[PDB]
Amino acid sequence: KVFGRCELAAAMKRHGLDNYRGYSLGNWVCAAKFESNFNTQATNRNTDGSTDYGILQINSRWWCNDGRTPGSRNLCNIPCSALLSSDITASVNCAKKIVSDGNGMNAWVAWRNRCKGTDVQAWIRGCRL
Ligand SMILES: [Cl-]
Ligand SMILES: [Cl-]
Ligand code: NA
Repeated sequence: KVFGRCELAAAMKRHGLDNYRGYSLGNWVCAAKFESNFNTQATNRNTDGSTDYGILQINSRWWCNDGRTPGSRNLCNIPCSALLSSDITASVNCAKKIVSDGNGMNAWVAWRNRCKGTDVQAWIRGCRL
């Protein structure tokens, strides 16, 4: 599923991400835009052989199991394929664990390089939330 911008904002807000660990909703929408272009089915292979999955490009080296990332952890205790669902619940719950682990949203390279320090509220402007 490819989300619209306000559709995704509303879904993330209903799943408790607005101001989760101090990150306003616009940060999450911005990250999803540049990580996956709002496409829940996005995958991308990394140099180390791990793969990023879903709307927030969660990495199989640490967070989910794809059966082909040797020596990897599965800290969200989910198959990576669950992160590609049109239901974002699994991706959101896993993201909540990532953002709480110490480094905040700096875990998302695209957020660090394209959202951090910008006017992220623009990403929810005009949305009925
Ligand atoms: Cl915001
Ligand atoms: Cl980047
Ligand atoms: Na959803």
